[PDB]
Amino acid sequence: GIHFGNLARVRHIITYSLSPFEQRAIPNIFSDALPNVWRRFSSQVFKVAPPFLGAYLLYSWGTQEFERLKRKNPADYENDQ
Amino acid sequence: ATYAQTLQNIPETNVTTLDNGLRVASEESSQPTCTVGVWIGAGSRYENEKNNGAGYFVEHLAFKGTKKRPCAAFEKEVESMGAHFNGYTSREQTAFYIKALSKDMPKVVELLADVVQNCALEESQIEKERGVILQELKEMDNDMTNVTFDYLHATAFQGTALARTVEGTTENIKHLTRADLASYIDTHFKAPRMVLAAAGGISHKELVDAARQHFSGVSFTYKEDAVPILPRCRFTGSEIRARDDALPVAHVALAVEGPGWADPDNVVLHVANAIIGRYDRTFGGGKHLSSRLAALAVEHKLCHSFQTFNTSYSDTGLFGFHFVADPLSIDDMMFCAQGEWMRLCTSTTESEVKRAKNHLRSAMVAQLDGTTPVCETIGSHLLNYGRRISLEEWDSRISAVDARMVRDVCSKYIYDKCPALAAVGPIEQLLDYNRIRSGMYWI
Repeated sequence: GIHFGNLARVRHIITYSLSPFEQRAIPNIFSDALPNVWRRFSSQVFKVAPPFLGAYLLYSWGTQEFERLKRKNPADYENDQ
Repeated sequence: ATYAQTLQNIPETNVTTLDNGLRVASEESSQPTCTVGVWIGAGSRYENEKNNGAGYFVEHLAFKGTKKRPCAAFEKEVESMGAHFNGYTSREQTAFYIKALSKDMPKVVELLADVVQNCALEESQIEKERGVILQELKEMDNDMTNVTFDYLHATAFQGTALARTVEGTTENIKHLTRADLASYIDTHFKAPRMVLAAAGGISHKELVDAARQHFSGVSFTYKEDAVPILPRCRFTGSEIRARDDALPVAHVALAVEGPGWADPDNVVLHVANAIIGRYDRTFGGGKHLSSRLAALAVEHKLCHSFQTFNTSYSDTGLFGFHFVADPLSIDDMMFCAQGEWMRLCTSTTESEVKRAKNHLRSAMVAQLDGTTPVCETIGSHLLNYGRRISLEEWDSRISAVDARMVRDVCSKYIYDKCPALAAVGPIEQLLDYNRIRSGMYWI
């Protein structure tokens, strides 16, 4: 039922907030927003990209290889009459 | 001898201004005893960031002696004439007044003058009071109600001068200089901004002659005669949550920017606050109390107390309410409270305003229950409203108010407004500014 009021014991923490109408919904789009989008991107790309980049290759190889094995090998009829 | 009449009988309040700018006013009664004091138009709002706390530090010295009559000399002379000297200092109004035998009316004025003008400011005492104020802060800090209103101003008027406490910062108290207190006095305690008021068995004429004698300030340049206009303080729908789950109860105060002394709506605002009224665990009334909120509070054990308020100021003000509750009923209480506010804007009934107006008049009268309170009204009226406002007038104004008017005015100042919030203690249950912001409309 009611959870708000039990949760946890907290002391000495002050917080300040402003009505949505006194501030901007999307502010500092350049001085702050994007800079962090980059920050975040930067810090995760070396963790994510690798395995995918990898699988990517495995795709190309396996695909091309499968296809290669389609083409005919001239050496199979170079003795033919 | 119907009420109406007793009102138009109360002697008129006399006012006379001196060449220096000082304004002397008084209401003469047959009272053998009386009250006289100087109501200066100065406070912490006039202080800036470097001297926040001067007017309060100065308050602590206006009684430790003047140049002419040092500590004992002053106290002795005053204690020995069975007089009571005391004062205070708000955000934008400071006051010093005495309670003495109508007989001493003229010697007191001399004394008053000697305080506002020749404060010794003994640099020895200063270092002592420094430790005293610092001590009173430790104490006042344990007064949730105070902490809560200061904070209320702190965020509602954040970024402005009105967001400062009267007592000032721990640093300013620790560092203010004799010089600072000195200039504070010189810059603010000035004739055109002060008001010598008196009430009791006193001759207005005798009063003003005495004024002429010691309140003989001189004015050469125009600058001196001018009353500065303070920079406007910006209200901000915001909140400040100071949480400490260790305190027994939780305090909550919510408010909207009020108009200001001058504005007539204030009357209507008061009539409204009169409907919701105030409550407390020792109000015999009980479940039958007229105020729905109070009634609800009682029926649901919603709070140890609650109270509405309309704190006026020169150009702005705070219209709100404050309640003390247990950690687990903060929400229900807040809910119900905003409920009544929304009801004020949408469905106030004639019957309500009728009761409200009566209750108001009664409070209005209690505001003049003695020379001191009466005096306080004069000093403040002149200071705030410019002139004096008679109960006959107030009563008039009040009678004009009706349901429709209450709704319009309340809607005007409340409905769909971004409020200012301050919460202290075990406030986890009450929550989210947004949820509270939506309580500002429809109901």
